[PDB]
Amino acid sequence: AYTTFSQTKNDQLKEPMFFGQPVNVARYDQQKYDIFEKLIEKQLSFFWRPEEVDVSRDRIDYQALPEHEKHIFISNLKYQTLLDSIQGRSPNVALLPLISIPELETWVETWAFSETIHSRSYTHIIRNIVNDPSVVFDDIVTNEQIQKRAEGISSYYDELIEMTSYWHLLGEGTHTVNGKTVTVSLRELKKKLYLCLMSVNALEAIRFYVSFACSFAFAERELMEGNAKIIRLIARDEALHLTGTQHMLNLLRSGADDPEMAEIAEECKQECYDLFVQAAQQEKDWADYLFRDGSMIGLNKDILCQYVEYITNIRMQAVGLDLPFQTRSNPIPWINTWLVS
Amino acid sequence: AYTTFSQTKNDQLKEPMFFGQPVNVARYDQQKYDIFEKLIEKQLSFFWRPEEVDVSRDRIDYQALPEHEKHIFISNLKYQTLLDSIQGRSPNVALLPLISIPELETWVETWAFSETIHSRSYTHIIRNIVNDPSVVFDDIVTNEQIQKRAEGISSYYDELIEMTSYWHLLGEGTHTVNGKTVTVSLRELKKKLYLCLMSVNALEAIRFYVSFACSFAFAERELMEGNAKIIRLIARDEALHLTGTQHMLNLLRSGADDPEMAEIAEECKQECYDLFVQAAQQEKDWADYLFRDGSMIGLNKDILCQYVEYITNIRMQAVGLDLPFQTRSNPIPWINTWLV
Ligand SMILES: [Hg+2]
Ligand SMILES: [Hg+2]
Ligand SMILES: [Hg+2]
Ligand SMILES: [Hg+2]
Ligand SMILES: [Hg+2]
Ligand SMILES: [Hg+2]
Ligand SMILES: [Hg+2]
Ligand SMILES: [Hg+2]
Ligand SMILES: [Hg+2]
Ligand SMILES: [Hg+2]
Ligand SMILES: [Hg+2]
Ligand SMILES: [Hg+2]
Ligand SMILES: [Hg+2]
Ligand SMILES: [Mn+2]
Ligand SMILES: [Mn+2]
Ligand SMILES: [Mn+2]
Ligand SMILES: [Mn+2]
Repeated sequence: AYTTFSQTKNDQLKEPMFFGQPVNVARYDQQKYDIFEKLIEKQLSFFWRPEEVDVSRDRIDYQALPEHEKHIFISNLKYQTLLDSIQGRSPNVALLPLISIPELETWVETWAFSETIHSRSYTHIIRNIVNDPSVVFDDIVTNEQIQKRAEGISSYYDELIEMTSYWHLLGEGTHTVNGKTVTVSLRELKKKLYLCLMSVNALEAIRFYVSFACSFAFAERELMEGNAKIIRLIARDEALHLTGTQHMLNLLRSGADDPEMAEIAEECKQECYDLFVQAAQQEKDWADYLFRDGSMIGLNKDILCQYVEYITNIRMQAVGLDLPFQTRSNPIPWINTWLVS
Repeated sequence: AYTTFSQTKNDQLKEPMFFGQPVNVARYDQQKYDIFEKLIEKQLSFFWRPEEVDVSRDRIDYQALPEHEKHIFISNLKYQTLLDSIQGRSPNVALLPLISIPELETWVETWAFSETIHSRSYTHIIRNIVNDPSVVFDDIVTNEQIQKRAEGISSYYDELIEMTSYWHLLGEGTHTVNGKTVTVSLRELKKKLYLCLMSVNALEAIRFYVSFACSFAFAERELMEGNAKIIRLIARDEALHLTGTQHMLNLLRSGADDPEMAEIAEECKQECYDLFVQAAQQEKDWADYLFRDGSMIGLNKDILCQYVEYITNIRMQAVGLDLPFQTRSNPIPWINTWLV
């Protein structure tokens, strides 16, 4: 029931962000929510090319690293690579079929495109630091600890996509498919979208930021500086991406965009809270493992657990959730040097 | 049965372009087909921002045009806006879910993104040459002649998306859905994808080029030069887009990718031919509306018809199809100045 060009003339300023009439004309002279047009403009202004960053000294730095620090560095880079592989395709496959205002549709396609640049930059780094990149890329898919740390991200997107297909094909109701009852509920689909957007917010606003702490701890020691320059550009984009999901989530919960969505958000406040705490716990578990063969220099599992708690509290407060952790000031203020946002 | 991160460690150099295992890791150190990596690199090198193009003199030029020339200019621009609105979202909703090699997945997302830039450029032109952009944008949706010229584009993509959802949800076989028998055939889905790609090839290689000729006819008169700079940048991107679809199609026909696709391309060759003939006739039919209020020196229905036949023959030959039209030299050689 989805269409690439809805033939009904509609007022795009009055449609909800999601589940309304599919967007027909792509226009940018007006918007329901100007934050999305501002984000498109900023992201276009930040366009960068990975190939332009010099990573020629990173190979020697990496080879000089102690084995446990090589492990920390490459494990962290593999996780960044996994997250951006998912983020280049997923916002497009999962959200585009559900968006009903043009500025949000183009923001999603712009956001997803920017993630493909991030994926291209990891290839540029990897190719310049190991003789055979396949060694690194082939360990991402079945790497035990990576799977563990990112567990559940692909499932939230996959479940939302499956439910969306059933809704577009069959519509609301109680259906049968090959002898089994299949219930399609718009309310349940709205809940799946909300929890998925909350997960994306945790992904870009907490999972990536923990990864930036690792990358920039090397930059502080003047090591892996090509990687550092790339991660700096990636973090500048991720700040926009987190800004977009925070606004989506706050507009949905306030009730100003879709009243039903506001009721749904309040109804799963406890679920949302526990999923954020679970994301935090997975990052802690990763840090504990990664810093087992030996803590790095300027970073260790305890400093990293503290940073995870610090940033989780900030991000949860930004979308109206209670704080799960003791409040403290930033345990690694030096990181602000690198987060030019 | 679609997944955003397939858990099987697979050799991406051995998957088919479409219908294999969904791509898991996005890597660019190797490619089954380097042409798509080259296309990503070239499109990225062409990155441009519409708003930076100076269109301040176009408002003066546009208001100075006789009424019928305003009609020709704006009718063409509304069609370009329709096509790019569809092309910004459609490759991502219709093709992305079926791609199984990383270089083609990223090419498709890069290509779709580049179309959103084209749409943004039309907003930049429109808001700067007319007082109420809404009248222009709303007319795109409701305009009977515009929709007539584009008929079949959205429908093809929509049918492909529907069939794809049934395949991902139910898998191959004959099913019972709410008491109706629903057949999901992967071979039929491959045919739908294949013909959708041929239709996209016609869209970027013919329909957009006829629109470029209309735009540039004003630039030849030394008017609407801001629009001309933008259309020049857009045409440079479209050349890459049609290169992409010609290569997808010709690789599928070669038998070097999925062998079933090579069988399909041969078996469905009359349908390929027919959809090009139909698109050409739609572009010709549009002339009656375009020139309803009068034509222009060097731009009228006859000239448009000749150009449609000329470019259609060129594009059909490029993907191995017989030529429907009498061969002719280019009726508007002045367009080469603008296309580079
Ligand atoms: Hg999501
Ligand atoms: Hg999600
Ligand atoms: Hg880390
Ligand atoms: Hg580190
Ligand atoms: Hg929730
Ligand atoms: Hg919530
Ligand atoms: Hg949550
Ligand atoms: Hg912690
Ligand atoms: Hg297509
Ligand atoms: Hg198509
Ligand atoms: Hg023309
Ligand atoms: Hg064919
Ligand atoms: Hg003709
Ligand atoms: Mn990213
Ligand atoms: Mn991101
Ligand atoms: Mn275009
Ligand atoms: Mn195009």
